[PDB]
Amino acid sequence: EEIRCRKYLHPSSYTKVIHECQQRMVADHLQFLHAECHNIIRQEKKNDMANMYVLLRAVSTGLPHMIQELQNHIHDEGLRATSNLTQENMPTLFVESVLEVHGKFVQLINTVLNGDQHFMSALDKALTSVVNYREPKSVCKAPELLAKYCDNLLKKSAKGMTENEVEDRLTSFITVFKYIDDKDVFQKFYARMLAKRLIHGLSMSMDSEEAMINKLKQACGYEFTSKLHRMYTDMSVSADLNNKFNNFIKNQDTVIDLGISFQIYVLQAGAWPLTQAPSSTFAIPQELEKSVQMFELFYSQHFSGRKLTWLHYLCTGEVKMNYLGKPYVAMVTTYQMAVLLAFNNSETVSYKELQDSTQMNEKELTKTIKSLLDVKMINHDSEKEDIDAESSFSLNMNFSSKRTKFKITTSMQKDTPQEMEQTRSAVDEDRKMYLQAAIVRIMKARKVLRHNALIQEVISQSRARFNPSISMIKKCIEVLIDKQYIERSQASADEYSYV
Amino acid sequence: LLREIKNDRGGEDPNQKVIHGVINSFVHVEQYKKKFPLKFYQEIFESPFLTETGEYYKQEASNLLQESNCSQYMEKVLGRLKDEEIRCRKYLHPSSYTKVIHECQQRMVADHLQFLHAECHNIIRQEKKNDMANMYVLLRAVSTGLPHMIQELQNHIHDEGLRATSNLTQENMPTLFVESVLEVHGKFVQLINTVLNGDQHFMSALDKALTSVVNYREPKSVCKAPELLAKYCDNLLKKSAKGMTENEVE
Amino acid sequence: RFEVKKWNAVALWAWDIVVDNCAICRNHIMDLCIECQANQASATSEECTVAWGVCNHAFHFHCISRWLKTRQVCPLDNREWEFQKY
Ligand SMILES: [Zn+2]
Ligand SMILES: [Zn+2]
Ligand SMILES: [Zn+2]
Repeated sequence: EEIRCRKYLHPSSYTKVIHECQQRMVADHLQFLHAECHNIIRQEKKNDMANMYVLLRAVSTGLPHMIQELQNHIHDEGLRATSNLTQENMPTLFVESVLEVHGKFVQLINTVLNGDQHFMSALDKALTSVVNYREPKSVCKAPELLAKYCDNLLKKSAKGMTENEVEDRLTSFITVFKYIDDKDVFQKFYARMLAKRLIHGLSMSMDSEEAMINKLKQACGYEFTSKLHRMYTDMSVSADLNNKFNNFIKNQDTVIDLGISFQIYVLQAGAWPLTQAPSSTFAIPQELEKSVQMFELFYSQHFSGRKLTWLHYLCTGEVKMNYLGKPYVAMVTTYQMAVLLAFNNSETVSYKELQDSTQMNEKELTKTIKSLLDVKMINHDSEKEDIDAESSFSLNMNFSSKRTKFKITTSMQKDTPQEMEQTRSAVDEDRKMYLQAAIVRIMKARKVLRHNALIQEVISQSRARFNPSISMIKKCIEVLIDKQYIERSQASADEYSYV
Repeated sequence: LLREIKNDRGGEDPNQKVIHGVINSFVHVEQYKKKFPLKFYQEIFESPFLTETGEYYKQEASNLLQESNCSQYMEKVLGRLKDEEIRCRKYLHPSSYTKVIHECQQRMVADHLQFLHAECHNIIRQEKKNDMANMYVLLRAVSTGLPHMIQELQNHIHDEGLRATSNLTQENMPTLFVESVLEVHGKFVQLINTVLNGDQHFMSALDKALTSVVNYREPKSVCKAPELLAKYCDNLLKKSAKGMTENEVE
Repeated sequence: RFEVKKWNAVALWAWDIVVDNCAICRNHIMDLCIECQANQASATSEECTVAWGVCNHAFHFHCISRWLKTRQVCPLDNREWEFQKY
């Protein structure tokens, strides 16, 4: 018909004849096409898909049903490929499955579907619903899975992946991350894991961490990775800070002989997810006091105006086991270092003695004693193996293992439910703060609002980070009411008023 | 009557109907007077009551500073201010609701402006979102309480903004400068939306402080902010091969 | 005998400044500097002027001079340091 209209009629009426032909041949039989849409999309007939797509794009109201069918098919495929996963390599399998589904459907859209923007948006919505697979009466496990995926790639391991493998795997991973809602949970989890990697030296390369932070900054914004870049900067400038400290102590007017080597990692307090919320007053062992006072003096001199809080639980040291004929040198934590120094004070020890020497809390001291007896560094001369007020032990003389260095306690992996619950509670607190900020800002912009409109606009505004549950908006509204910062109308709770 | 009201302030609960009935009697008698139908109530009871609560909350404010720091003192004052709104509601005439609360503020927050403003620097600098929220409502009632927290918040933003855009990498100065001020503006518009009631008295202090950190001229040099922001638009409006979709650019 | 070596320590630095306090002395600006706190009998208590920069930060003249002898940057905010008042 196009050929016949071209060879016969005026060029100004080419589109009218084709439009009338399509509105009497394709638009009239719309129900048949929409019925076959399900079969064509589900069984994925490429040529039939293209032939249907051309006509449904030509008709005014034929395309959206095919869009919905493709969205439902992609959602079903993603559920079928991302819910029946194992438990040994769940993050990598989840990410690779989402990448495979996304890649095959982008190839399908760009090849046999002309790369329509509507179908790409439908694919994005379907993958967003797939990755946000909220199991009923639970929480979404996707941000934790992506955080563990990032930790597994960026940690130094024996897999053998080079820098380029990390680079292009993370570049692909960004496509999965873009669909992930509840990005605050992922931000906090990745902040915790990045903190562990930077402090413990588990990072394979600082360049990979910087590239991943830059990728997240491009994907979400500078405000998303501001804390992450501050952490990376404070762990990169730490080498220069330690060099300056060494130059300070080597250029002191009075020569000081401190018998310890340092790798000090002074960090910003407002950026790192660490805390001194444990109420343990560890104080310090005897040998560390002089040099920690020297470093505090240096920091008061060369970086004035700031105080530093010592995270004693994240520190580590190397104790030379010169007691039983020097088997090896043990890499310990300062809690265990203080316990071993208290044992060095007198061969007999007690729970009361450790309590009055190291001044630690009872729970932390019991945990460190348990970790010491687990690595059989102690012999546990007392009869009972549980928590005890006796705690009598000198040392296990059989501990002469072959390795020159041992991690007598581990803190790299952990992932206890307590810390995950604390991270999610901090996420909820920041969510409530941001939600009430959005409430006040948008009702300052509007000054007249109802329930449904306010909920919809707050959901739309918060979508860059998370999907807000209506109960959280109600809770922050109640908080603002109790703190007399907002006053809704007394006639009804639906209408609202400014202040 | 004041003794059975001071007993209520002491914790125990006397009869509300009896006290409110007697208090309403001082104004229900005057219901047939065309001119000044509350003069008897404002002289027999209210003037002794304001003097009584004036010398009680002043004694209460001096009794709270002995065992409480500024972080929890304002928590206790907000407890008394909230209770006094409740207490005078069920005990007094509605015409005396404002006079009692205003006189209570003149003894607990307005008489301790030197104490609150001295501790107002540590509250703003450490960004205690709970203590700054309680300090705001205390100083909002007093006429001359706010203009010191406004100045102290502006000093913090002028010092937080100056730290943020400082020693930026020479390669990416135009992009890092804009995002650093936007982070400071974005963070310090949240603290004046939740902690503070979107005050143009406070939001002008943010604007008065951010205009001094953007236009921070180096010694014996010229302000580089107009050059940096010009290169920031030029960086993103060029043909960016590193993604930069038109929706994300806008 | 348990000697200790190689202490890898982690600390959190936070901004702690007191109102009307010298950031290097960690005492009041109106009082004498920590260099002039010693030999107070010889010190005339007049040379400790309160220097202010363009960033509206108050320091002692001796402290800010000893600071500028090595670092040309203000400690409270990482900016090039000027003088505006006396
Ligand atoms: Zn000084
Ligand atoms: Zn001096
Ligand atoms: Zn300064």
